Amino acid sequence: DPIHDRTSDYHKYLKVKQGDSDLFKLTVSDKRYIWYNPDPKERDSYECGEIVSETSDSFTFKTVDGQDRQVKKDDANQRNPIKFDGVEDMSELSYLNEPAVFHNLRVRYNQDLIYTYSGLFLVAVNPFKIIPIYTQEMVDIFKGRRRNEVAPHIFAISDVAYRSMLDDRQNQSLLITGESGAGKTENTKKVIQYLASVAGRGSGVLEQQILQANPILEAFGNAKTTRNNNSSRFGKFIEIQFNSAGFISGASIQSYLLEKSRVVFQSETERNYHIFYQLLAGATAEEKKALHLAGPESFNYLNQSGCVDIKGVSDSEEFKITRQAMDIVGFSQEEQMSIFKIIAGILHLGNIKFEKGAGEGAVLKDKTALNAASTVFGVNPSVLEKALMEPRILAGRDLVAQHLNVEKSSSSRDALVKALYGRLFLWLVIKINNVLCQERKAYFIGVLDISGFEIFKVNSFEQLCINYTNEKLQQFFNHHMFKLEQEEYLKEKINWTFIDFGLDSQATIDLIDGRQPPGILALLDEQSVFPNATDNTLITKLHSHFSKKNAKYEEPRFSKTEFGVTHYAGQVMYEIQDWLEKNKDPLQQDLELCFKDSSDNVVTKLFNDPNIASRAKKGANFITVAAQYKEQLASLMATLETTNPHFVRCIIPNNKQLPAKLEDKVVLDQLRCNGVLEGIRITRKGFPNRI
Ligand SMILES: Oc1c(Cl)c(Cl)c(Cl)c2c1[nH]c1c(Cl)cc(Cl)cc12
Ligand SMILES: [Mg+2]
Repeated sequence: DPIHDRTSDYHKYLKVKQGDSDLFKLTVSDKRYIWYNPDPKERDSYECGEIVSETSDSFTFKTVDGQDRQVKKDDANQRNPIKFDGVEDMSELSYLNEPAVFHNLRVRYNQDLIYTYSGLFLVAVNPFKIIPIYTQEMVDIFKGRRRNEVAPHIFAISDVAYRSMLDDRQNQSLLITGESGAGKTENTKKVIQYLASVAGRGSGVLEQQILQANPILEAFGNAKTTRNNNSSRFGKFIEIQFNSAGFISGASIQSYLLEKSRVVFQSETERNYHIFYQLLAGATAEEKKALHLAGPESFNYLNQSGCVDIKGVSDSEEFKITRQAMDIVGFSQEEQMSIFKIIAGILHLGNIKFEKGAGEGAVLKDKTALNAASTVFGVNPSVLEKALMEPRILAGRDLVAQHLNVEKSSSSRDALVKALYGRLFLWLVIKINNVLCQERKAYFIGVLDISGFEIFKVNSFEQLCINYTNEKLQQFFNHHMFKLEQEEYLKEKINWTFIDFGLDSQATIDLIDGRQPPGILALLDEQSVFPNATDNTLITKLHSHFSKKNAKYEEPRFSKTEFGVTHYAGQVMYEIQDWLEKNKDPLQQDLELCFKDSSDNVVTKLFNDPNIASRAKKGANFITVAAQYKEQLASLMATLETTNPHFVRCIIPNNKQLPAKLEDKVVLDQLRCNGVLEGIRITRKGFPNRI
């Protein structure tokens, strides 16, 4: 039994190292300790001091340097006895304060223990190194075991959730939270790996097909940002489906919010979608030739950033994992060849240079780029040319050929690009989903893997939607841990005095999504379908509704184009440039008409299927991105309320993507805004189990 043997892989990599006889003299000490601040400017930096004496209401302690401080017993962060260092579940701690909790994570982390229970939920501190705790060997260890008999792990939270689907005849969910780069996606993978092995078998084909559905998606929707080298630029809900017996019947992936703008623009040091790089690096010299390929350096979509690679990942190498993934999934070779044609053409569309012509409208002098794109897409180059610079609209009912300038022609090209890619994404997913939903499920476990909370020097509409989602997820923790918990108690009259935990990101949610009084998104919406509206008339309007009126909003004194929202995880400054176009998300109809006549079997499904090419009207208008997303979100929150939720809080150790560097400042922020200590306080003080 490997749980009980001190030499095993399980004991070596998931359990606290046996302390020696020196650490024993110290564990049995009668001395008592306190966590204090050496500089009261820096609240998150802690040193340890011995309590030397005590009055009625206060302790005196030794600082490290020399002196002796006095503070009130009520403002004292006491150090737990050292028998607690490395405890597996922090609800067991005698003292529940900030440095006390951080310290325990510090102890565990220093010997590579990334998982800690914080009562009912799991905490996962990111290692930024490979640690051998996800082998089949390790999966088997966790098969069936109750939570308090095995070490903390993601596999375990996964087992308990599974036991709970079978023992309550009720649907389950794993909500993995975290700012960008904190480890969400990695732990998501692990939930699926574990679920797959434990409840799998036709042969064992479905199982391999679900696992191999994530490298595809990752190639097309992950990219290098300044925060994460493998950042998910789309959100993911995965229902792993189970039969009446409790074996794997299927899986369905729902995606949210592809950052389509990445395809045509990256910030310094960042990358476009991995796929672009994988194609250019990993293709045969024959495949490069029929696609008119070159290196990344000769494409506008791939050479603006200064960076074409990521340290320790070979793009040549990832192209194989990806191709192998579309194989196992049952994408035909006609289908892949088209997929890389769509990807190849986007790059070419990117190389079209537009210049000023005789008058105010645009001409295209060199048609190398245009012709290449038309060639790989299966479309008439002269129809594309005209649809790009001279698209036709209605003026009243009259048909008017417009002649677009350099700025507007470029945007339209970009708009065509973003729609090609976005529709391509939607199609990969519906295809994957079709191979995998093969059975009417009796039960599911749902894994939520969102784009995590992010801030950049320049934060835009995408960031707002990313951060709004991260905010709703946080309130969803708040509702389950604190609001639902206590409204029971008080209803079962079993004698509870109400606690205000002081965690409520409601006023932030409402500022963004409220409809009456109107929130940011509704003011955006109203502005998008008002015809004299500009980015200037939009921010004035936002300032007008919220400056000095909502305690969650700021009009900055320093800029006339940014607004601040104070999120649970910090204040974010949003740039308004381009919001109206990002919300309307317009595409010229002549462009749509150019691509419906594609000789390509895939491109034609992106443009002719109502599934993928349609837009739901709203009276005299199309649905905005904000209203479409606010709704898909609400639709998911409704799916979650109907489940028993399990939470995993992923924690980023630092902001430099480094191993063995736990930055206290960075980790405590996250502990506060996540409500980690409030979650532990609710479990000590209260009564979870109720029959
Ligand atoms: O990526 C996109 C997605 Cl992912 C979706 Cl759902 C739609 Cl409706 C569109 C899109 N891109 C579009 C363009 Cl360029 C035009 C229209 Cl009318 C709809 C879309
Ligand atoms: Mg992710």
